[PDB]
Amino acid sequence: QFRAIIESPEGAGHVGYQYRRNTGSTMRMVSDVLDERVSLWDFHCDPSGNVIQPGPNVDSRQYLQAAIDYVSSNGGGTITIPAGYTWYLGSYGVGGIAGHSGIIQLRSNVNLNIEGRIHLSPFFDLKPFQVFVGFDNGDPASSGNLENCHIYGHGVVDFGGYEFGASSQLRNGVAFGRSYNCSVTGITFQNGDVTWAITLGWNGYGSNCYVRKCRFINLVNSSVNAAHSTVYVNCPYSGVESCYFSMSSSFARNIACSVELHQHDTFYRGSTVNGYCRGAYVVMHAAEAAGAGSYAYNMQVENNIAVIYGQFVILGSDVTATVSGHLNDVIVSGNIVSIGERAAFSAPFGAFIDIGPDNSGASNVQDIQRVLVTGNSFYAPANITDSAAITLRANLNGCTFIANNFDCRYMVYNAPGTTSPVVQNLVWDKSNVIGGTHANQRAGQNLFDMQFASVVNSTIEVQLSCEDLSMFSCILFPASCQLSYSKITVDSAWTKSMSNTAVFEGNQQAGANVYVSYPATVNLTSYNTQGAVPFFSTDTNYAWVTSAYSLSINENLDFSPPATYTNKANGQLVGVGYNEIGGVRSVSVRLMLQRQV
Amino acid sequence: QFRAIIESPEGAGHVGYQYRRNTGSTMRMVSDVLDERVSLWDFHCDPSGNVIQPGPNVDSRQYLQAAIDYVSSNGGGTITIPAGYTWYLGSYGVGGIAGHSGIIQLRSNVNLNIEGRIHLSPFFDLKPFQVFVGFDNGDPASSGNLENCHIYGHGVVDFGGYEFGASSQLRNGVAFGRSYNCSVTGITFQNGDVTWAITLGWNGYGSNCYVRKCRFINLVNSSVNAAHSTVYVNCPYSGVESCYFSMSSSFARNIACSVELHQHDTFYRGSTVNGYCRGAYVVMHAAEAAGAGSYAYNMQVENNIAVIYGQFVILGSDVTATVSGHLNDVIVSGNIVSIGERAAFSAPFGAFIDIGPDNSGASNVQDIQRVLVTGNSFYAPANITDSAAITLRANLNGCTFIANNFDCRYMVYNAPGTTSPVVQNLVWDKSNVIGGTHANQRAGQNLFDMQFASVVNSTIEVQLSCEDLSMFSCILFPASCQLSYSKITVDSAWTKSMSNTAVFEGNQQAGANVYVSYPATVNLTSYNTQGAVPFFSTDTNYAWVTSAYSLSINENLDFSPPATYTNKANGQLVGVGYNEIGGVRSVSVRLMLQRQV
Amino acid sequence: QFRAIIESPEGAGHVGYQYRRNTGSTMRMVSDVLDERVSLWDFHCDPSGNVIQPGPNVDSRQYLQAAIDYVSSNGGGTITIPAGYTWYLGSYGVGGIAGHSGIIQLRSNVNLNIEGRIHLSPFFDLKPFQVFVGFDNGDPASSGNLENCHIYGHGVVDFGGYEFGASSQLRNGVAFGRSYNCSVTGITFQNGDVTWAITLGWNGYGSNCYVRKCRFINLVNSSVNAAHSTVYVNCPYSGVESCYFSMSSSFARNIACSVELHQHDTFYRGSTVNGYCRGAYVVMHAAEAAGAGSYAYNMQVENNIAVIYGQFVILGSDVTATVSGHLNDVIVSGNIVSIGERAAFSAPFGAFIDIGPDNSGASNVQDIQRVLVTGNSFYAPANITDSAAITLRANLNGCTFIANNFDCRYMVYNAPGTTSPVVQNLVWDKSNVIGGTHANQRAGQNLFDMQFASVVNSTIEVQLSCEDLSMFSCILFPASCQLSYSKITVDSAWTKSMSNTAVFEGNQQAGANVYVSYPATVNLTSYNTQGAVPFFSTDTNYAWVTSAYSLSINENLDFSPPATYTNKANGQLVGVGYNEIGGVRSVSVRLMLQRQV
Ligand SMILES: CC(=O)N[C@@H]1[C@@H](O[C@H]2O[C@H](CO)[C@H](O[C@H]3O[C@H](CO[C@@H]4O[C@@H](C)[C@H](O)[C@@H](O)[C@H]4O)[C@@H](O)[C@H](O)[C@H]3O)[C@H](O[C@@H]3O[C@H](CO)[C@@H](O)[C@H](O)[C@H]3NC(C)=O)[C@H]2O)[C@H](O)[C@@H](CO[C@H]2O[C@H](CO)[C@@H](O)[C@H](O)[C@H]2O)O[C@H]1O
Ligand SMILES: CC(=O)N[C@@H]1[C@@H](O[C@H]2O[C@H](CO)[C@H](O[C@H]3O[C@H](CO[C@@H]4O[C@@H](C)[C@H](O)[C@@H](O)[C@H]4O)[C@@H](O)[C@H](O)[C@H]3O)[C@H](O[C@@H]3O[C@H](CO)[C@@H](O)[C@H](O)[C@H]3NC(C)=O)[C@H]2O)[C@H](O)[C@@H](CO[C@H]2O[C@H](CO)[C@@H](O)[C@H](O)[C@H]2O)O[C@H]1O
Ligand SMILES: CC(=O)N[C@@H]1[C@@H](O[C@H]2O[C@H](CO)[C@H](O[C@H]3O[C@H](CO[C@@H]4O[C@@H](C)[C@H](O)[C@@H](O)[C@H]4O)[C@@H](O)[C@H](O)[C@H]3O)[C@H](O[C@@H]3O[C@H](CO)[C@@H](O)[C@H](O)[C@H]3NC(C)=O)[C@H]2O)[C@H](O)[C@@H](CO[C@H]2O[C@H](CO)[C@@H](O)[C@H](O)[C@H]2O)O[C@H]1O
Ligand code: NA
Ligand code: NA
Ligand code: NA
Ligand code: NA
Ligand code: NA
Ligand code: NA
Repeated sequence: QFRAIIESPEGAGHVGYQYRRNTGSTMRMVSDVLDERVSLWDFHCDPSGNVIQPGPNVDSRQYLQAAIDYVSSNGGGTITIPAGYTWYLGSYGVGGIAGHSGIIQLRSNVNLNIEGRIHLSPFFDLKPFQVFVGFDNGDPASSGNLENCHIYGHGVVDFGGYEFGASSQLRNGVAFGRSYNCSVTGITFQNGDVTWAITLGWNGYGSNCYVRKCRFINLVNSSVNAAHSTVYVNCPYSGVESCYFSMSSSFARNIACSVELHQHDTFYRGSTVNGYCRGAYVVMHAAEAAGAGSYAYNMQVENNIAVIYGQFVILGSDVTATVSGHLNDVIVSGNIVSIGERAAFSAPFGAFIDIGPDNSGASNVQDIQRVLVTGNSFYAPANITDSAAITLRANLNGCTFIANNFDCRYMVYNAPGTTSPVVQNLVWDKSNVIGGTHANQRAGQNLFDMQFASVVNSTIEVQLSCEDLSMFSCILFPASCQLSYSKITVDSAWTKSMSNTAVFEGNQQAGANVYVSYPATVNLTSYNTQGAVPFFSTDTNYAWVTSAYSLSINENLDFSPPATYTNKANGQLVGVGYNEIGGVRSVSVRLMLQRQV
Repeated sequence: QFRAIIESPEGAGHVGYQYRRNTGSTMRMVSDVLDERVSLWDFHCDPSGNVIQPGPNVDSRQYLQAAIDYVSSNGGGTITIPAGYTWYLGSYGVGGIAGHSGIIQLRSNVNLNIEGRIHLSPFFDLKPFQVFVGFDNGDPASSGNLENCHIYGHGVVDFGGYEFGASSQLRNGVAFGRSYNCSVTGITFQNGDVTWAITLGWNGYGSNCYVRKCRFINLVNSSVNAAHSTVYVNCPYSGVESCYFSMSSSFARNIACSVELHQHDTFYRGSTVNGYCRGAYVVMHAAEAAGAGSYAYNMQVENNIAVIYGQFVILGSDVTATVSGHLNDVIVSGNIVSIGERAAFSAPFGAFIDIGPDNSGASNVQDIQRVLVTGNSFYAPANITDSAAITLRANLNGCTFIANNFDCRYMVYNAPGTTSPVVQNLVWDKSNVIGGTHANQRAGQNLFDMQFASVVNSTIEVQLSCEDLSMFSCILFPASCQLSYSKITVDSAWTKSMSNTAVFEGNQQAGANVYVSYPATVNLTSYNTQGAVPFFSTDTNYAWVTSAYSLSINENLDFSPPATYTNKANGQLVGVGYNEIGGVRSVSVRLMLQRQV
Repeated sequence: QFRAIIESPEGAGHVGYQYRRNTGSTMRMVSDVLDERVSLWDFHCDPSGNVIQPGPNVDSRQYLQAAIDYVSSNGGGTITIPAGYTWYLGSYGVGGIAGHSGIIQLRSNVNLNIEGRIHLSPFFDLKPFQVFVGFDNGDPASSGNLENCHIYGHGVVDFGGYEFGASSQLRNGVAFGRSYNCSVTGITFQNGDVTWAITLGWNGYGSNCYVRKCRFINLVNSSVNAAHSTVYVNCPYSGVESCYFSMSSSFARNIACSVELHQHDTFYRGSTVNGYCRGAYVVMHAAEAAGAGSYAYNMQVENNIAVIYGQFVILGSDVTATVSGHLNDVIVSGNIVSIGERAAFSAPFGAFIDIGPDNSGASNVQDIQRVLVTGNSFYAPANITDSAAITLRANLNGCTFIANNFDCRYMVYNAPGTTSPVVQNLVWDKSNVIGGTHANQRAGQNLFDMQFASVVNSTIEVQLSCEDLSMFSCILFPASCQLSYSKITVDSAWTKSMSNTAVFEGNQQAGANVYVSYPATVNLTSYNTQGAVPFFSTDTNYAWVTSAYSLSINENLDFSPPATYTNKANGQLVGVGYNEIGGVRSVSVRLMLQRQV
């Protein structure tokens, strides 16, 4: 009678226990203590309650769902996915997650400690899927929330290596949904062809979601894959920290991005990226503004390490029929980034910052301002023509660069015959150091190629740190680019032998509120008079010059040209030199031309 | 006979077990394995040992204390506070923690894994409390240490929403006490009116205490609350990382600070703050110097994200009758901070850095030096008159600003008719970018308003990046401010139309060791002579000028004024221009005035 | 019959259990649930299976190894080392780890949760040891890999305080070996005399190894100890974050370094160091290039806090007979570092950055370039003569400094009569702030002491922020140092009273592509003529000057010297001043001398 009870499933509920024989402790039963924890083993059984061994011919989905459902009913807990086993998933889930191609439905307060491996079975080959889904409805707008759900451990989610079946399909690892206080920590996501590994939030709904100390390895493998971003952050007060991202496929170099930050108060820090096209999108989509407003602000990309083939940070905002998105108050700092070894033009255009047009290619919808890019290093190998500190391809309302080291082909670039951005408040401080890797590679090119509709309230302080006499100019403005209320300077160091330093093809440097200085070579002739004697430029293209001074030595004993010059109404420079002996003098001098500076 | 044993509390101690049937493993009893873990359930029982269910009518305090006391007696371990339950605390603790209004006493090597919720019962309404206390004596000076105590998990400490009863009361979540190697990780502290959530150390006693990945939500709710700082770090080699802080109450905007760093080798990094008055105090109180000395050095505030209503970082030090506090070797970097939407003067004065007078208002006790503020961004909306990069309100022995982006009303500010700080070694590098949000808002205001007793060994390199013709001046020194051994420059860009650029109301720019340059408009007249001809200023206020040069074009054909000028004993400027044709000339020219630069 | 089964080691395998009486759960036995976890207690038994209590007279090694071996055989898991006990190790391991003086052999997928203490017994006194070893062969080249091995918890590894027996011995805590996805988290390593606490990887073999939230306390204690580096990172995609390092021994101040980064894509962040000689080596040893190539790139040292006695970051690379090592793409940012209180020359030369010769002292093997040092603060007390922002002691192919605050004796230093580095692409931006702690201490010293074979493509923009008239010069080039294609400037602020500002002992400033400016005092005499009149320098050492301008006021009424000057063939300066009344004039003027700038 007793023996029957003990051998039955209620047996442990009849064996008494008291902690460490402490007479002050609770008099419990063994089952009570065992009930303090829970694992997949407690649900991975047949209809008679006999345990089933996991394996490639067993679909563990229903058992894991039963475990989640049950623990949810008790107000939460943590379910262990045991180490030393691979648990295969081989069918779709049902109900609310079916509209998301869901496999498992996550529930509030139910954490998963993944110590073993979770693997997708070949049922999923060529099919869409989202492995873990926190939505509870096929329509995310009708979904309830997921709260207090954490996935962590030393285990692995393996996507089975299966290619996408069609470019239009979506695949995801964890979609937390309308997610509040959810996180993934320590998990390795590997061996797939997916759209995302993890998505946080839904159109601004959610908060306090984080991805920390995760690894993402080889998650693009085919030409069918339309696009890949490993973590898409779509709720505020959320971010990615201390993660590792690696791709090996050729396709990843063209399509894969590590992180996207799509809502305010989000961050991407302390991570390492290899083999990707792009580092991070930092954007406000008007279409995603429902949950947290139409502004992406307090956006932080800091202290990351990356080898990429396209652009590191892409900035943007856009509009819908009724909502306008805005991006402001962004900081990009402490990152060390290189374009990996590749042929020129063999991947999307290399850039540290890209100001990206919208998804339809429009460059006149953006509202991007108050961005600080500081204390970063960027490098691109000498052969990579398509590399720039900033590719400025859409309207920009402000971006500030201070104290970076940029070693690539271009500093500021946009292509002519493409977009014509309207640029305001572009600040390039003199503390940005321009590297020399691309010296001698710049035939026919302008280091700062200002291919814009207009530039206002901008500062470009060019400072070279080595010679590059191959370049056509340091900075060039086409006649089509209006320039006003701006400061453009070219420091003289390493420029003595340059034919062109700053070029203004529409003579824009003459503007009332343009403040400019740059070196030029000027031919002068003096009057004959002995003593104090004027020297005048032969050319008459200096009506805009407020002062100029000598950057040349005087090889003569019998006279000296002026140290400094002003101009005249007819566009000549004029200054007072000294003829020890009389005579008409003719000299060619290197001058720093200055306007209002 | 056997049946009786099995059903008794020693039953599990009679059921044999060997790990995975391994014949090489220990032959144990089931109780031995169960004894490897411990939970509140093992102590949450009545005097007959029957388990008690937690709930709002059950006071769990004595049971949790019994658990802590017992595990301590075995040299430590980790007690789980089970998920799926709310455990209410409804009485004060006894003994050493009673002097601290303590609820639970923490003990060395006894960790708490909080997975469920800990809630305060209405017994605590209008009363003081400190929930977890690591002191073992009512007098902290007589207390032993708390060592190796970690509180972690996915659970929650909820303060029940109760208001303070009186402003003089104190409330805290965790007071680790004289704490060595203690930490809180992952916990959410919420729904209260408290002084602090967590305090680390006691007057410099302690080491290696940390708060990581915690959330602090809505911890001020009344006008009775005197003051709130969420984490107060009062031992060295300690800090706060990757935390989230949010307040929603109006009162929090006026009284709440996220962190205070009060001892050397402390840090605050990677955190996000919303709804607070202040970011962090970084201070050395002489009254707190007992355990780790009278110097706060190696203080780090980095890579945080904040929306606040008052000051981001407040620096200070002070004295007692017998001890002098010193603050030095501080770094504030990578932070992105905004003043939230508010009316001018509706919260404490907005600032990125504040040099704060002591608790009695004294501005002549401080010893603050070797501070680096670099690579931060600050923004305040255009209407917020009371916003400054630095409010410099007490004596300052040094602070260095490099490569920040400050977009607010003032750069350097102090109020006239208040304190008169003595300032040394204030360095504002030219790489600080001054934003344009407050353009046109500055009528009657000085961008750098130097309301100090004196300034020495300081550098202010003003560089505008857009026009603001509303401001009275870029930088102004009242006659009461001595200025010596300093460099003050105003770059000409965007200044052509400014009536005043740099203003020295006591003519302080004439000092022997003052190095200055700024733009001015000067009226000149020449002699009649044809050829090389002198031009002289009409005014005689330039006896201090070492050189000047033209920032204006010359619209004339028949003559040119000098490109460059020196001065004369009588205070006139003089230079040599050129009269192609003779005649007295009279011109008004924009000049860069230079002294010793 | 039943009673016998129940009391036997298979007893728990006969007591039934079903989770929380859920009829949908697996019908299990108690043993199945207990088998979900494992501890040292399951293996710490005698040959009859009776548990053995740990203690100082019990060697726990064989039992822990048995536990690891068994769990490995089941595909992994986590073994707990129980809290409340000290587990002593008192013998060497056997097999593959014997060649490494190994104690315990780690195995793939077998994690250790150390909650208690692991202590070395006096068997190890005066002997070599490596406590945990992941190699499986005495020859690391013949070793298999260690994968997915994590050591974590609140516990402690204590090295027993034993001194090294001989300098040639090696001691280590954790050698992960050829290690992929291995980590140590939360552990305190203390009380020893060891070579390393943790090593990651082997000669570039390994990946994704990390040390996080560990403490390292008092790990050098004798003069026998040859060298100590607490963590040596010898695989890529690996790093150290949020750790604490402290030493108290005098010997540690001379020999101990906190971290070494020896492979690409490695990092050291967010850590605090006290009592060490050095912060981090960042190097590529040719001898270590087998697993990951001959380039150390993407090296990050960020946001650390340190008090050290020697050098913070040491850069280097070297060669073997057949392999050349290269170091490039490095970032050092956000660190706050001081040289601790010590006598001048009482520890290795104080430096923020050191360019270190190879292990044989060779300075002509290095290939170091594309290094960015930005946003750091460094301080050394006034008495410490041997303190420098950079000690540049070996060939350097590039290093860029932007926006740092350096407060120490020297900015750039190398000793004369030692190495003669060949320097390229050294960039010192004007945004580096030079502190004043060492003002008045610099008799006979050059702030930038350019003791090199040659300097090319370099920039030194000196900006003082206070006076130091004690120094011999701001920057000095000996005649032995070639200088070409470089920019050297000394801002005039705080220099008026300096006898020497920039010194070129070989007249190197005359080079065709040298761009220089600095202040000097010049004696001039004029001709007698009334009106516009030339002034000429008495000395003829200005043939290299392209322009000069006045930094002095003119105390005269009757004349003015020129505001600006050029030169003549004979090396005189010449400019045009103005004699209101005639007469030969003689003046001594402070000028800014400019060449090509
Ligand atoms: C892969 C990726 O992240 N690409 C981004 C791109 O994102 C957009 O394209 C995606 C393509 O996969 C997504 O669109 C697909 O998915 C949508 C969402 O799926 C439905 O809803 C979810 C919740 C549900 O589980 C599913 O079952 C579906 O029912 C589909 O509606 C759409 O048809 C698909 O093509 C992505 O959608 C977002 O996905 C996230 C994460 O899952 C969700 O949280 C959002 O709700 C959802 N958003 C919307 C509006 O539906 C698309 O947003 C980015 O747009 C670009 C950004 O870069 C570009 O724009 C900026 C700003 O103007 C410019 O600066 C750049 O220059 C320009 O290139 O980047 C890609 O990398
Ligand atoms: C809320 C807060 O942190 N405010 C700080 C302010 O701190 C001071 O005021 C506090 C008000 O709550 C504290 O004072 C109260 O508490 C003291 C401590 O309580 C006793 O001791 C503890 C251990 C015990 O558990 C309790 O039961 C009590 O017996 C009381 O003695 C005092 O009477 C109360 O008003 C705070 O005290 C410190 O608290 C910490 C954390 O608990 C303890 O570790 C310290 O031991 C204790 N220190 C002392 C000396 O007792 C007070 O320090 C700060 O002073 C200011 C700093 O800013 C100001 O000064 C700087 C530097 O000069 C300037 O730059 C600024 O401009 C100026 O404003 O900031 C507030 O935010
Ligand atoms: C203590 C320390 O880290 N010092 C470094 C120094 O490192 C070199 O010296 C070490 C002295 O302890 C090591 O050498 C010893 O150990 C070697 C390895 O041991 C064997 O192999 C291991 C795997 C096995 O378990 C053991 O049982 C042994 O069989 C011995 O071969 C050698 O004889 C010992 O002296 C260190 O070796 C490396 O150790 C790591 C970690 O264990 C291993 O992963 C590597 O395989 C091993 N490397 C090699 C090549 O064997 C030595 O590398 C550094 O060299 C210097 C760097 O600074 C100097 O050089 C740079 C670059 O040129 C310059 O810029 C500097 O100016 C110059 O000073 O720093 C010391 O702090
Ligand atoms: Na869908
Ligand atoms: Na245009
Ligand atoms: Na008290
Ligand atoms: Na005064
Ligand atoms: Na060996
Ligand atoms: Na030489």
